[PDB]
Amino acid sequence: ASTGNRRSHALNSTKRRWNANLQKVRILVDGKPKKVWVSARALKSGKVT
Amino acid sequence: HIKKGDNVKVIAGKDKGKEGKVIATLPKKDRVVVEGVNIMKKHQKPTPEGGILETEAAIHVSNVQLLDPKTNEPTRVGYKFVDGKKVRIAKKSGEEIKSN
RNA sequence: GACUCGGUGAAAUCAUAGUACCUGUGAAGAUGCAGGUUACCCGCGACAGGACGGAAAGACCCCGUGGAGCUUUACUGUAGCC
RNA sequence: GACAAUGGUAGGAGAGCGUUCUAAGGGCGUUGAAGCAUGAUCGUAAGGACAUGUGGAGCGCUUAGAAGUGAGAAUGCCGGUGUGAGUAGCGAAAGACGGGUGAGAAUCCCGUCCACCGAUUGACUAAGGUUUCCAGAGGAAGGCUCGUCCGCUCUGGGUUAGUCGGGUCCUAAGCUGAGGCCGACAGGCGUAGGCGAUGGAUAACAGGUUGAUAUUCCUGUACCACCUAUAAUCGUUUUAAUCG
RNA sequence: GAGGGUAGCGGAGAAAUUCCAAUCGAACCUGGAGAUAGCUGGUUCUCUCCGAAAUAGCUUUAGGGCUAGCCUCAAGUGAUGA
RNA sequence: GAGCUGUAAGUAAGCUUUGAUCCAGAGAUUUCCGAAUGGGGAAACCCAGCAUGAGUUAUGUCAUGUUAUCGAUAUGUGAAUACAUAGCAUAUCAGAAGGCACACCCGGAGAACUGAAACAUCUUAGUACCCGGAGGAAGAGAAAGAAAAUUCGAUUCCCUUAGUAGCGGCGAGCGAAACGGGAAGAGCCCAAACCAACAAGCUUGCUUGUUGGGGUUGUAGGACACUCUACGGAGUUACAAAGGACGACAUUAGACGAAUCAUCUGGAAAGAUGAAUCAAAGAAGGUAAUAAUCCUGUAGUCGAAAAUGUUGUCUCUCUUGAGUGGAUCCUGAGUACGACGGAGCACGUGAAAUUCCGUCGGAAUCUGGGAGGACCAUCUCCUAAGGCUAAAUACUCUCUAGUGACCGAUAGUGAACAGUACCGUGAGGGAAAGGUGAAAAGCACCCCGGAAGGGGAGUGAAAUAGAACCUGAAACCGUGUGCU
Ligand SMILES: [Mg+2]
Repeated sequence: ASTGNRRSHALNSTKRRWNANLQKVRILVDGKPKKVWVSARALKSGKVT
Repeated sequence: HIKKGDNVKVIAGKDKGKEGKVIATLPKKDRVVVEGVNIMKKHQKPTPEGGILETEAAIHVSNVQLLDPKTNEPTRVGYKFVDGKKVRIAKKSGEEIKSN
């Protein structure tokens, strides 16, 4: 969740953040399944519920 | 370099030419005391009633020179290893008798 | 309390001072300049007209492309909310 | 040599004086260097000598080089010393006299008389301070005067608990908090549980005694916990007395 | 009375711009930091030669700045000066 | 190798040639607090459990061990729930935690005053401050590169290119790179195809798993096909890793080390005068004034029981290497790219190529894919989506040896004697203060005085050098007088 600028039409600048699309799903962690926060992109990509 | 019992000669100061012998050393300030040399007069209070007292004060060690045991002249001093042990030489003669 | 005597003993201030008045003159209201008029040298107790008396780089007024607080249908944004 | 020129603020140009250090050369100094003090000396100026006194170990001159290189002003900074001036003040109030001690007494000690407070200027306990407490010695500074005195200086001493107030007991507000929840990092919150009196629980009183401690020391008479012996009551240890 | 809580882009206020360590239209301390100051004050030895200006024009400019005018130093040309 | 019991002077009592004090190496001891860790707490204190042990008729007391939380490794046990699991318990290990010069380095987050003669894009500036992680350096690094010659051949740093090209309310300002010249120089390991085993399903075919081998690239390499070949090389700084021997240097204490006398002045000579000497030594500091020859030293030469640090030679430990076929198989996927919103690149989204982050979409497979500043075609160069890597470079709280046309007590560190007096609830702020003499020889004794002070006497070259002690200016305060 890095930072950056919000820009107006006159190009004034203000600090701002981009957050990740975190979702609370139940994934298999070593042994017992647990319920954690995972982004939607990582879910689409490399982990099974 | 002179020991505690030697017979030396004064080469500088008021008493230049006198012989005396060493009686104290004081190595940290390198000042020896020679009998009959550099006499002072103190005012001592009653501790018996005191008065003016005369003793010798210490003289700087580089104002004093040893005497050549043979020819009887002032000389510097070297060292030599005999029996794996260090002795003193007169820079004009041989060994220098310094026992006491 | 003040005043006189014994003890102890500060402060703001201060260019150097042997530091009069009148009518003028002058940065236009003079102890220090001009022309006169008064006045032997040195203290103590009192009074408050002047020294534009002391104290505080005027708070009024104006100026600086100097600050700050407040307002809004000044300009530009933005926390939030839909 | 003739002729001419020479007032000056912002400001331009030129030529110099002096200070500290370096290089090379050449010098001076315990028969007295630098510094300081005085003089009636020299140069157009900044400035340079000489003589005498003080001082007691370093210092000029020539040519060149390099700079923390020159002060009278900034309500400049630091130190010292004046003026105002023997002036203002000496912080609520009742003292007098006799005796003593001392180099020295209105001011210290003792006595008598007088006066002031008395729902308090009296007597206890807390906070807070931290040796100011006691004895002997002292009088430079402190004490708004004085001082032989002192909360000041020197030397040596003084605080005693099963029961008094805290801990080995309890909890309030609050603060922390294993796991836990949240958060760019740092970190924020919170469950069980802890900590935390200003409240609840809880066994000792009278007299004697020191220069300085006392419900603590001493005498007398008590009470409260815990441990071991001496024992009636104790009777499967369900039960029974017991404990829980 | 004792023990505690709220902290400056904030707290608390029976409301006065009131209080938050003798300070409050935004506490105190250290740092950016020698902030910036077209404003005021100050800026230390000597002699010699020359010697102004207080005016145009533009300027968010008017007690500021820029070019020209007037001063000085050096070189050059040669009647162009009065 | 003869004195010694800190600065630190005294007295006392002692130690030491049977070697003390002192210097270097290695050991032993090392209270309490503090991350502080048995529990608590207002640091430097209070209160405990368990196991041994001393003591007591027995309690009370004492001594020694052990007892934090997360983590790792075993074992046992196990809830709602039948198997299970979350948990729970026990035992071994000692992995983390805190600090700094945290200066330099790498990341996360990130101002304002200021400049533009106001100010908002821009600038100050990715600067200050804050947070995290480390090292003696860190970072970068082995071409999906730079270019356009006849090319070069990892990275970093210095000089130039150049205040150029460019960016920019095209304002204020910001500002490269390639070529060329140098310092230094170094390259490697995986994933995959494939092969050999082992194991579970399975039906023994396949799938999957584990180990090992192989194998690593562009004018394409490797698998496979085939043909020629063996222990010399390599190594602990990457490229795999441990440990022995014998050496050699360098540190960490030290030793030897040449050569001068006399007179004058003086308190004292190193000065002056005269006559000598050494020099691989005429650096420097002391000594009663200014010393190559008086002392400590200097040039030169020698030296280690012990512990470290380097560095050699053996040992040791590992290991075959070529060629042709070239397109049969393998060659890094939610990746590369794209759209939207941002940031970093000298570059303000623009002709913006090139490089990152958030949200959504989302390829190809050698007749492949990427770059050469929108885009297309042809040419040229390269082969992304895995990892490691010395040297040249930056810094100084320190240690060792030195240097200065650097200061000389209002200077130089705030501090020559201190982060102390003191100030503040606290964070914090923060001073002033050097010099007797060569040597204490630091004034015996007499007089006035309660003392303090003083006058003599004495010490000393000097006491108007007497501790408020080198020199001793000015302001300021007095006493006596020549003229008024
Ligand atoms: Mg006077």
